[PDB]
Amino acid sequence: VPLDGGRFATSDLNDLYRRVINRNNRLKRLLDLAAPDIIVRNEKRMLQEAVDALLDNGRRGRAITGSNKRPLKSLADMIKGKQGRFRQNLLGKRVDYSGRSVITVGPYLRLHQCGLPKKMALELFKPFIYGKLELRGLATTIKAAKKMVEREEAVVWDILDEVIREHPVLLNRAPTLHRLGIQAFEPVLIEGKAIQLHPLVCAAYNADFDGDQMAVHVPLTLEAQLEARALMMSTNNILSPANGEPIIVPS
Amino acid sequence: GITKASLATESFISAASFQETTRVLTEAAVAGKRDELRGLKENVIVGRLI
Amino acid sequence: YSYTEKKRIRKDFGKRPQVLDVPYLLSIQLDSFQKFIEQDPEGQYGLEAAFRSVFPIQSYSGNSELQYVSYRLGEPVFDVQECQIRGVTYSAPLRVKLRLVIYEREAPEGTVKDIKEQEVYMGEIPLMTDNGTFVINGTERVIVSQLHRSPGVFFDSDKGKTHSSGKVLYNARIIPYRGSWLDFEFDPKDNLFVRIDRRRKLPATIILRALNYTTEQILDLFFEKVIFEIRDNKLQMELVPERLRGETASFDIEANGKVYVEKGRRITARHIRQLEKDDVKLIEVPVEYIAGKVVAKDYIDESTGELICAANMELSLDLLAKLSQSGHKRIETLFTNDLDHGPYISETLRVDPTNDRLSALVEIYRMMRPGEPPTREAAESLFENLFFSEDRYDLSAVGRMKFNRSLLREEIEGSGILSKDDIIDVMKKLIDIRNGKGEVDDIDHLGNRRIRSVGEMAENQFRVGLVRVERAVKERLSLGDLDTLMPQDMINAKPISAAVKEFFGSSQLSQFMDQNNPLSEITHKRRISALGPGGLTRERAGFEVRDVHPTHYGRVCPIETPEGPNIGLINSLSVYAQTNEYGFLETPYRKVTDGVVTDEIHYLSAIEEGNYVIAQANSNLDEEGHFVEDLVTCRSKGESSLFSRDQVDYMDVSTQQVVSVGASLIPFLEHDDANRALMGANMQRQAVPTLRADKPLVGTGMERAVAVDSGVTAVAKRGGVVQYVDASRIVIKVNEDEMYPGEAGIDIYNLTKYTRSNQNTCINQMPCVSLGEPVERGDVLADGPSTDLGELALGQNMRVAFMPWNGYNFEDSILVSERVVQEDRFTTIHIQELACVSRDTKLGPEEITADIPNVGEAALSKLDESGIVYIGAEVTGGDILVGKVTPKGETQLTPEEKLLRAIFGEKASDVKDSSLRVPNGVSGTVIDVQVFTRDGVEKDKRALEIEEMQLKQAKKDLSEELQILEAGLFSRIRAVLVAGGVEAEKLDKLPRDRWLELGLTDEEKQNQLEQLAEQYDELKHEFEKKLEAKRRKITQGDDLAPGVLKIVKVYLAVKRRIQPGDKMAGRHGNKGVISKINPIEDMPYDENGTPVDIVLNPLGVPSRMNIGQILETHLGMAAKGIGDKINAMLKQQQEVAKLREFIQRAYDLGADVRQKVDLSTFSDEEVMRLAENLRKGMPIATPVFDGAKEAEIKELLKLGDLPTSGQIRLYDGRTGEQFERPVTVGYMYMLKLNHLVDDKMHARSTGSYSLVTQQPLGGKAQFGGQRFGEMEVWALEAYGAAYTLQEMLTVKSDDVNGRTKMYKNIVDGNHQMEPGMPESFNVLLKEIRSLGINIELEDE
Amino acid sequence: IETPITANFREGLNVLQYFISTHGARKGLADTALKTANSGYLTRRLVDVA
Amino acid sequence: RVLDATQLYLGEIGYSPLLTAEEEVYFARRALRGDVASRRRMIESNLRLVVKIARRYGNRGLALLDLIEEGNLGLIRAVEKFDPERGFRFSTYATWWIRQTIERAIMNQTRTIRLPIHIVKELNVYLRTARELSHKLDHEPSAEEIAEQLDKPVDDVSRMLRLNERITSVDTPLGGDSEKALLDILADEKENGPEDTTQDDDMKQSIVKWLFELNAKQREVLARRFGLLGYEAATLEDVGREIGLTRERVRQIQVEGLRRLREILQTQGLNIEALFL
DNA sequence: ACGTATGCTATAATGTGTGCAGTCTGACGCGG
DNA sequence: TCCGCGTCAGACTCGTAGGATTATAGCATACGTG
Ligand SMILES: [Mg+2]
Ligand SMILES: [Mg+2]
Repeated sequence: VPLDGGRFATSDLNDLYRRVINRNNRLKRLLDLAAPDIIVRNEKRMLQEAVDALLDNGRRGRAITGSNKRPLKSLADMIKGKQGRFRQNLLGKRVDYSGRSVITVGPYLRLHQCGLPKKMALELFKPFIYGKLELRGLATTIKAAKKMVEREEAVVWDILDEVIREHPVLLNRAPTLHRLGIQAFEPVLIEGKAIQLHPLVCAAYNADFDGDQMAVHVPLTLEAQLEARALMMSTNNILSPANGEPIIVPS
Repeated sequence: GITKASLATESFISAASFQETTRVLTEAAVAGKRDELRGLKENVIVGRLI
Repeated sequence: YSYTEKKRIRKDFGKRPQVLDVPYLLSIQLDSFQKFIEQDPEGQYGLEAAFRSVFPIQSYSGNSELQYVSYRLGEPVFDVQECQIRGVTYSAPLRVKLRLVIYEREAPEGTVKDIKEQEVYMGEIPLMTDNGTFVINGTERVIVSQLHRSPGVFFDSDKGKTHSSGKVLYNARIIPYRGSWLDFEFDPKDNLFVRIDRRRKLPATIILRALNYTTEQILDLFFEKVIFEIRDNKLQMELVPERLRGETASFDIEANGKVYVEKGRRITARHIRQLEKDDVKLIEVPVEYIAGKVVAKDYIDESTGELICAANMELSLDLLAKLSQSGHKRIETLFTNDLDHGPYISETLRVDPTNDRLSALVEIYRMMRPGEPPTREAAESLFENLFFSEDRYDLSAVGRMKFNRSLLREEIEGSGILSKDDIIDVMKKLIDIRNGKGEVDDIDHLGNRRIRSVGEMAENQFRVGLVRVERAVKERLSLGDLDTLMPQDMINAKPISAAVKEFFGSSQLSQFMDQNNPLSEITHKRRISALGPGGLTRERAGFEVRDVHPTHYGRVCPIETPEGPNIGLINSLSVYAQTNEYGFLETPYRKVTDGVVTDEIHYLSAIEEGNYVIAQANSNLDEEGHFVEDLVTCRSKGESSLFSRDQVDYMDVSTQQVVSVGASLIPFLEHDDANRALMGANMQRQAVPTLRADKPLVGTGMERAVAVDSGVTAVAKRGGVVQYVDASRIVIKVNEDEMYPGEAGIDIYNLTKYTRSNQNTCINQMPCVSLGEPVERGDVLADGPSTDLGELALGQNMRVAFMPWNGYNFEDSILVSERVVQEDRFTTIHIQELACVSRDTKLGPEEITADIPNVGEAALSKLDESGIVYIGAEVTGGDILVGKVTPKGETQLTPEEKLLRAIFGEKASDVKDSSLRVPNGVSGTVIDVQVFTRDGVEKDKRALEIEEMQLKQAKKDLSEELQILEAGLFSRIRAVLVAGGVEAEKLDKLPRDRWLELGLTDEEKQNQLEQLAEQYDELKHEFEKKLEAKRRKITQGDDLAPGVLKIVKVYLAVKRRIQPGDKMAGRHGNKGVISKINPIEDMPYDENGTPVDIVLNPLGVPSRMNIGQILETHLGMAAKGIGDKINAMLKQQQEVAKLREFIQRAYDLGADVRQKVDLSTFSDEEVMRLAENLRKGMPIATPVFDGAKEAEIKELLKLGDLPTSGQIRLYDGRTGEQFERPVTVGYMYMLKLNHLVDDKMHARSTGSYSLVTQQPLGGKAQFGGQRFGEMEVWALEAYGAAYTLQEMLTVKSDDVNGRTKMYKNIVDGNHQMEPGMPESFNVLLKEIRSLGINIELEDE
Repeated sequence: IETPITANFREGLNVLQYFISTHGARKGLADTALKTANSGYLTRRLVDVA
Repeated sequence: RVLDATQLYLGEIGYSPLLTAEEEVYFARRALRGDVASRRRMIESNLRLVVKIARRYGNRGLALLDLIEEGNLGLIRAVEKFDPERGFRFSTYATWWIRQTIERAIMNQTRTIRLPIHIVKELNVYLRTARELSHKLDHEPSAEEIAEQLDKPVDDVSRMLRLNERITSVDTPLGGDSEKALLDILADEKENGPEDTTQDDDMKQSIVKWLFELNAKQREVLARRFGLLGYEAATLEDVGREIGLTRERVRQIQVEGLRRLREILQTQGLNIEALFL
């Protein structure tokens, strides 16, 4: 595929493929010439080197290095280990309806509450604004609703405020050690780019207000809203599963 | 052992997703094994109901 | 004391007078690169070395050859100013003179046949600034000094390769600067092996055979000898009394007359002196004793001529009797010992399957080139090429130096190649260590870790350019015609240029300078790393490397290193630390002569530190004499204990040499845990400079040193009176004494005005001097972005109070007043720089006009006709900075769009839209715009308006240069003319253009008038070509990337203020997020009324153990108490005498204050300008370890009429009622870290998608969703929440059906699960099929 | 270390007392970064089998 | 023993004929007349000559083993067409072939984007002209400075330099820190997110409701012209093929359908609202 | 005609090598 | 059957930043489609 800068970019497979096809076609040419066997031998050794380098480069011998003196990424490599498809592009995923930001204290909040910035929840609940807008008849279409949101007009804040009520949000902190590494709350819109978290559940995350960031996630489906309120709500999660002991505790 | 008990489950998808992925697949290919899915890793991969 | 110091003096609580003044902190970077360009005449260094090393190059035949003559650096094509802006390397032309000499073939060597000689260019080398930076493609970049294992020899031992045996196997290894590796290693059976390049393992006698050594010579070299004489019938043996030591008498040991030891008895030290004093030489022995002993030299039968027994063969009874009757009654056996002189080479030869020299060169050749049939020359050439050719091998100076002093040698300086002696000497010391004497070196000792700065590395990379040219020269010389071919036709300039830019770009050490703070610049140039090429790796890195080593003392800082996996490897250099001439580090030390602590200093190497005993700086001197105390706490041999006076040989110079720059700025570091001290010094580097530079009330003294040496300020080259002050520039008139007699003598300093940083922050230089002020040489004239009267100003100090507040300071969370936000004191400036590129697509060229399709008149209001926003125009996210349009091709207007473009109309032109618009969210003021155009397509009208200014501004700027330079030049002539022909007004009648017409008598001053007259003309002619260079480079079409036609760079200026989410900290690692900006109504306040600025949590202190912050607070309060008293007297408008008494009483308080500043010396006017700067608070210096103690702080608090405690009676602002008990209040110098929330917070619903994985992208940079990793997944599995997970596997990520379908369902209100199956798995199916594996989805 | 730290945070360490404090400080923080991988890797190992 | 494909082949050539002047002629004379064994020998013999040549043609496109294989093909074409009757040596004639076949095969399999010989051939002269200039100008030559010495077009020089611009692989780590490659950044061009997918779906369903709100003869003529309901996007004059068979009345009725529809967008709440879009 | 490809040059030349060489505990698999 | 030396499998989890190569000759008829 071509870059924005008029450059192109290719995967290392294409390069490894050209090594296989060239040598294979050169063998067809040498079998046409009935060349001496000593040469045919080299061609067959080469062909195998290229095929083995295509399946799993760094294995049989030296992995065929390319332009930046680094080894060409082969097929097996994209199925192999952390950097493979499994662990990196399948079991772990970047996810929509997700935002992260510096967290700060919320000593006014109750246990089932958490501060969520307005401009964060704005972008997060974008399809829920367009939906409640067509209902009231303020938007006739969705690109109309898109511009209503963009202009950040006054009456759009009140609609956003409407959908968010009685709607849980998931708050995650890295690293996710135990299940309590995510808990659900009822978002409270606050003017400011900081998330405000409940002091008592800080223990579960191990979340220190010294520059911590927490990922937000919006449960879309009604089942996810029920799951978040039933299982993942902060009030329904008190005691640790490890020990029958309260992890929710002042400090 | 843990490392071995993970690679022992009939699910080869669960085994390759773990480690030794080069070996798991080759042993599973030669055996011609078919995984009928029971574990979580197996259904989270395919993006189905856990 | 100086003028700029007279304006504001810092009270110093030091009691250890500085015998050594802090050096220039940017010593390494500048001195290193200076060596590289330095054309040394003989002592080759840098380029001169690179040429003499490779050159002269001669053809493969050897009839023609190229010889290096001399090289030179031309002045830069584009200077720093220009280079930073255009975007190309700040480099200098390399012109090297080459000489092509050709010989006669059948004739001997007709050297004089055609000595062609010419000058040739090859590559342009990035120069270094005066800041120690390299401008690469318009980026000031820094190359970090490397730390690597020193070449020479090194003895190690894996304390248990096979824990099976658990035997400590000892090994040696010869490390060259260039060449192959040479290792020697033992094995479970103590057989010496050699592994060149750590390849195959070969017996260690095979390399000796290759050096022409017979079995006999080998043995004769390592082992001693045991003589056996067969006299008449009794077998006899020579005994050195010191041999049968710690062994057992296997036989009855009896001499000329006495039986000493009995059979089966241990021979003690008594029995050894018994024999040694009796002077025993010969002993009669049994023949059963030799059975086991190894014969040394060969023994041929004198009679027959055959070998009775070869060298190195275990003797027996029958072999000995065969030798006695052959006619040898003088056999010499080897001295085999299992306790001391060990038999290793002996047992090794029994494994060694080689024979002679020529056969030893075979297995050496069969190791490195296996499969090629060996010849006499191929085997010899290889081995001779390895460690014995001037080409392949080079230990270097350091290599041979360390190699020699490792073998306790005779020479410091010797040969670059390994000699036979060297090899065997190395095998010998390996065997010494194996025996018992000799200690292995450790790699963690800095005596083995050498430092390699940029200049040496630039030299190395410059060699590969020459090596890659060597190839093209030789091949073209031999086959090419001799005469016709010129030397530059055979040279190529690209392989050198490419190999050097490879270093100045791709290398791990060449990285973008982190310049978001003067401290960041100076500590990042003083960074030293072990990583990148020829070093270590996080994957390879151990622990003992990282660990602080007692060699670091005075050389490297124990508390300066990232807390990330690159923790122990990266390290800043110590304050007074410097590089050894060879490579190692060295630290200053006060020599003690005959007890007397002499002021003479000696920089002791890492090696010689261990030798002498070194007293600590805590030790007390007797005011010119010796240590006051008899016992002195000192340290040596890497340990610490008390010693007597005469035993002390050296002493630590200052008390700050242990630490780095980063750590020398932390006050009361002595009262801080190293864990929090490290984080504190690490965050002090991240301190974004504020709007108004506020000086630190609680400093160390190092403040000024940093600000000045960083090269961010503008300091005076020559002292005198500031003829002119300006925001843009400074003009200073030089005094007669300093001013040169030739030139005029008026220095010019055009101060760098507001422009961008590498971290997108403000860079300004404001004048810190008044119009017409007398300034001394080396005084700070303009302050930098984070400096104040020359002293460093990283963050701001403020009244702080430690106490909880309704949990708004929960876990280190910060509660800051609105009053801080009102003063806009914590308002950092972010100078963003956008760019608009006109490219050449396949469809056609792009241009830059105001004509943009689908736009409001509102968007094109701030633009001009050319299509560029006005200078000074406020902009916001959505507004367009620069109008751009690209070609629109075969575009399928969908039926619904063809109808919509036909209804409302606006048939958009066949030119696409891609105008550069302010990024959604940013808003500031355009301060300037720069236009770069290829030399070609005609220009925008705004690009012409900007050319108008550059030109007419340069014409004015140069007019001003020649004008004030004229005035300063005639100012001299006017003074010269009075000396001789004294006439005042009559001379000043006619204009000044007819002054060179007037002269003087035959005198030195007549020659002076001629100098100034023809130098005035020299400037008059110089002014034209100075104008030419400016005019052309403005008319010049700046060369751009292929495809690009022209570019427009825009400069914005946003003013972000502090808000919840912003991260701030002290310098004691006390971190924290601002949680709430409390109303001024709600802020606590003292009985007197003034409120607190920040309210910190007291619990972020015991756990942390960083009590330095509390001392910072207490002193800051005392310091302010004094400023509050001075502020009151200056408001009351009292008196000069009253201020003098109080301020003199303030400066003199400490026990033995280092600075003794008398104010009787200060004039009345000088006192009031001082007091006026002291009113904000008397700035105090607390040296790192020689800082102030409670006795001094509490005494200062009594001067300020502050409480001894430091706790004040506080009242809650919300209420008005007092808090139940006192709280610590004072001024803590806190900082505003770069981690601001506006650059942190992010949100996404639906946006871009990945290319193959088809899941969303990553980061706010690309607008990507947060990653939900497998750990995040298992959490939902644990809860049981199955849809919440499946929702985050499919619709929120890949599932292409799901994501769009779900979107439509949410806007419908029906939040319904609609899965399908992520793409990333459908990829995995085909990926396994592409690997030749049948993976199909078997159905129900 | 055979020689511990004698001083406290109030009294102030001398130059070495701090040099000695470093040895323990860096190694304690080295095992915060590097040793965590063994314990975090255990979490991974345990999970797969369970 | 030996398990490197390089050293194995390099071994087998090391045990193959090294021919003299009259020997080359003896085999070559029979090789042209087809002796079979003869053509095999001269080839087997001069594999050693191919390796010495590919020792200076490395590090340019393919590996040393890839240069030998294509260098062997040059020796074979040299054997197909050598003149033994001529007194001139073979080693001389074969070198011209082995140098050509290598250069040519590197020109194709070096660049990912197959650059034909013609655009490449020219590019080299532009680059080798840059050498001469660079040494005497001591300044890397511009697109103009190269155009001034050849007296050739500016865009030609520039477009030929554009094709020289090399590639960065998608799988390449980023800033000496393999945290993420370019694939984990570079966006997908084809598929725009749900927002853009539902835009067209919602906008085009709104039109289905607007076409049923207009007249039957107005939504017939308007739809089938733009190709909304019909099969082919016709013009004012081409709508006559169906039933309209008019030029004036088709244009009045097209615009009459659009005027009533513009008031349907002003009342629903678009018009100027959906004009910016 | 235009773009791409195919071809030949006749001194003699005939065996390669280039480049990082402090990971580490734990576990088998081929010879010896 | 057992013991030394080789390959091979892991090594926590999330955030942010930024941009550059050498050269394939040189010229004349062969092969593919408006
Ligand atoms: Mg934290
Ligand atoms: Mg913390």
